[PDB]
This record gives sequence, C-alpha cells and structure tokens, in this order.
Amino acid sequence: MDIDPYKEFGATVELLSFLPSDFFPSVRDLLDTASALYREALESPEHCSPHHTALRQAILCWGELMTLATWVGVNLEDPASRDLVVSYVNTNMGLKFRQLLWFHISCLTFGRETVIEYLVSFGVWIRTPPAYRPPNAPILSTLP
Amino acid sequence: MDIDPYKEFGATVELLSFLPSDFFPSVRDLLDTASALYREALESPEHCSPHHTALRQAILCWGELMTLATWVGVNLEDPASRDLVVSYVNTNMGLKFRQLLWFHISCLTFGRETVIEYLVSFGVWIRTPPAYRPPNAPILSTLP
Amino acid sequence: MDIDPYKEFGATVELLSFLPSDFFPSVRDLLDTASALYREALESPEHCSPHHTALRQAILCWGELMTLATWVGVNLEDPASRDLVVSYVNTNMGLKFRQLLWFHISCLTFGRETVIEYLVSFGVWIRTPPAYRPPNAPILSTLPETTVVR
Amino acid sequence: MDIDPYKEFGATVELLSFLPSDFFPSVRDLLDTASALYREALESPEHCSPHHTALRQAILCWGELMTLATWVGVNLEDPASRDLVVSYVNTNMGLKFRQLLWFHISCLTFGRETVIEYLVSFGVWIRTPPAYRPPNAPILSTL
Repeated sequence: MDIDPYKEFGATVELLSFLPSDFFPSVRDLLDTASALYREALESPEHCSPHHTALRQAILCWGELMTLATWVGVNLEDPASRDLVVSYVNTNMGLKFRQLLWFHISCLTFGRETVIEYLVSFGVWIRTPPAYRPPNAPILSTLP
Repeated sequence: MDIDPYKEFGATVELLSFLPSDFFPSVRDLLDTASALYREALESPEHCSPHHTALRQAILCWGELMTLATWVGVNLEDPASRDLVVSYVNTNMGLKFRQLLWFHISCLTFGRETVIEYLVSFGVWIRTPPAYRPPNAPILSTLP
Repeated sequence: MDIDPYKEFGATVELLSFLPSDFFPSVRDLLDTASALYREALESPEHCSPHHTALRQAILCWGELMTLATWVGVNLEDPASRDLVVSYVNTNMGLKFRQLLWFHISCLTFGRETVIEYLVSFGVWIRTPPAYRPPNAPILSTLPETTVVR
Repeated sequence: MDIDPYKEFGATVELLSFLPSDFFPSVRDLLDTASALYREALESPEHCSPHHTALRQAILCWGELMTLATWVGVNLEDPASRDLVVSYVNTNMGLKFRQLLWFHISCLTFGRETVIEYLVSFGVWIRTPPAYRPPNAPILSTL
C-alpha cells in the first residue's frame, strides 16, 4: 500500500514540498500549539474531525518513536553513534512529523482551503528568484 | 497529552488488554488483510471512515518504525543486540500495533459494536473455567 | 449480626454453596473483568445499582485483606509459614470473595433473575450423582452454543 | 481501579481526612449502634438504602478481617509480634473501617447532607487555632 496521508484531505506529499524543510516549526512548538488550542478536543471521546483523528494518531506515533529512540540510546554506549542516530531521526522522521503536525494544526485553525491556497502561494513566493521576491512572505493569519 | 486512540471509537486500552497478547494476528497478517480488503479505500481521496483514517496513520507509523529499526540494524554489527532490540520492539510496539490494526480491520469488516462485544465476550470466555464455558472459542465470521 | 450478603438480592449463602471452587475464576480474573467491563460505572460519583455498591465495597475489602496478608508475610520469616497463610487465605476468604464478585458481575451482565434461575439449575445438576447427570455442566454465557459472532 | 468508597455518596477521602484519627468511635461502639438502631433493616431482604448495602458489606468484611487476624495471632509465636500485628491491624484497617462505619451509620441516622456539613464544620473547628477554638466541638444531634 502506497498511502499518502494527505490525499485523503486534498493535498499531497509533493504539495507540501513547496515549503522548504527549514520552514516548519519544531515538534516541541507544534505539540505546544496542539495542547494549547485543541487539547480538550483531542482527548474528547468524539470523532470531532478527520484532522482530529489524524492528529491524535500522529501524536501517539511520535510518542512511540521517541520511546524507541530513547530506549535504544539509553542502551547505546557510543555518544557519536547516538548523535548520528538522533540526527537521522530528526532529519527523516522529524521532518515528516513536523509536516504532518503543521498541516493538521493549520487546517484546524485557519481551514483546509486556506492551507492549500497558502501552499500554492508560498510555492510561488519561494520559486520567485530573490532579486524579484517580495520581502513580505505569505503567512496564515486571522487578522488584516 | 494523554491521548487514548480507542476512546473516540468507544474502546480502551484496558478493553483491548482484556484479551490475551498472543491472540492478535501478526502485523504481517494484518497488513496483508488490509491490502487485500481495503487497499482501494485506504489509497482513495475520501474520508471513507474514521477507521480508514486511523488505519492509514497506523500503517504509516509502522512503516516509519520499521524504517528506523532496519536503519539502525544495518548500521550496527552485533547479532545478540539485533535479537534483543527486535524482541523489545516486537513485544511493545508490535503488540500495540497488532491491537490497533486488529481493532480497525475487524471494525471495518464486522462492525464496531460487534468488535466491542467480541472483546468483552472473549475476555469473559478466556477467564471462565473450561468445564463451565462453551467448548469453542468465540470468533468473528461473515458467513451465516 | 447474622447478615447474609446475598439476601437483599434474593439469593442466599446456602444457594451459592453448591457451586464448586473450580467454578469461580480467580480473584484477579474477576477484578479484571470488573475493570474492563464496568470501570466507568464503578468509579462514577453516582449510585448506579445495589450490585455496583456491593461490588465497590467487595473490591475495597479484598484490597485491604491483601495489604494485611502482604504485611504479615513480609514480616514473617518462614517460607512454609508463608505458604500456609497463603493457602488458608485462598481457601477461606479467596473463595468467598470469588463468590461475591462472580455473583455481582454476573448479575450486572446477565440479570439477577437469570443468575438465580441458573443457580437453581446448577444446584439440581451438582446434587445429582455423577452416573445420573449429563456430562456437560449448565452454562451461563452471553453466546449461543456455536460461539460464533456475526 | 481508584474506587472511592464515599464518592457515590458525596464525600471523599480528602473530605473525611478533616476528622482526625482519634475522633472515630471504636468498632465495638459502632457495631453496637448499628445493631441497636438498624438490626432489622440490615437483616432484611430489601435494598432499604445504598447506605444499608454498604453497611452490610462493611460489617461482613470487617468480620472477615477479624477472622484472619485471630487466626494469624493464634498461629503466631510471641506476644511482642502478636501485639505488633494487632497494632498494625488497628491503626490501618480498624481506622479505615470505623471511618466507613461512622460515615454510613451517621448518614443513616441524621442525613447524608448533615454528615457532609458536619465534616466541613469540623474541618473549620480543627483548623481554628486553639486560642480561638471553642471547647464545644461540633457534634451530630437530632434534638
């Protein structure tokens, strides 16, 4: 099964590649935003939304990966190898889950259509070469 | 954040641990069942069901966990350690994911209420002394 | 004060004295059935049923007995004495609390009248001599004789 | 499970911790009161009240604990460890069970709301410093 966790919603892994890897906030900041804005909804026993379901699952997924990495590192005896494996994790699983959490939190806060239009607009902005790129990058906001 | 994944479906980790650990089919068997029965639905751009969303997320998480495991295993060179770490990841993460995939596949196939009643019935059955319980173990079936 | 814990429910200790020890699941299995089936109602702040009240009190006192026995054993210095106290508790209080928890869980699941009818039938079966009673004991279950869920 | 034996009624263990450990009457006095006032109600085949159910269970299971304690003491070696066992049984199980018996008997006799109000009032009384603490400790009464 070649499953794309976004085509269920309307985006694709290549639509989120418009945003660079250095754009997404850290996992700590994303989970803090989740606990701040959507905590009661996430622990509610209701199917509040597909975004809520996917977000619950993703949070538990990162919990499992962090448990595994912590146990492996605790049993590990070589700190250089520990740094290498934590860099590998943060590079691949870290980036993938930062993408997932950014997408779901933003679709909950501002809206799925707005998030997809923002993806297209930021793709345009980041494709435009710097000499002709506006200093005001596009951003999701509920204010003028 | 204290997220219980089964809660939004009406179940609990206490209810899925109410069944034995060696009852749940292997992760390969469950993934094969998923690919054989609901591949076109898991790869389709539709919120077919909360079970479909949770199943997509669980499959992707198992892929990521196995990716981390095989990467660290290929980079390491200790066979006893391979055995220890594979046993650890199995008995914890593989058990959690066996419970998850079993629950979701069985729900999609038979019914959420049917799966919950099966949980309670099979638990009481395994706990009842043999001479005072029905001789055959309970099992879910589509054939009338 | 000559209190019968089942009398308020219409059963009696003489009616539950026919069920053999092998008929009841272990105290751990019964407490697990409770925790997995009616935990939300047993921890709730509202009276749900006389069975729920009696079951709460039974679980609490089983815990207290267990803590007492654990303290006694930890203090004690003889392995044979530890085995003896464990055997005594498991044959005197273990069986009684198995009876109580089984009764209340089964009344919550199936029904009080159904448990009482099953007790009468099991009494007949268990008092009938072996060469004259059917080989399979009467069964109180939530499943048919095929044990296949659809 | 975290079953609180008073939660279904309206009190908690945090609420009953207001009263000290030396305040509750002895199990003998509590069982004598229970007998004299509600023997026919606790021996009757009726769910007269959740308080009656809890009181029946408490009486029988305290008798169970006493049977275990007497067997252990009869089998034990020396009066030193015997009195140590008895002191442990008292300070923990006897205290908890006279808490339970006091709560349910007082509820049955005066009223559940009255018992909870009495708990709050006794908390206030026991927190007030002695120089300003009245000698008339709060007491449950009908007349």
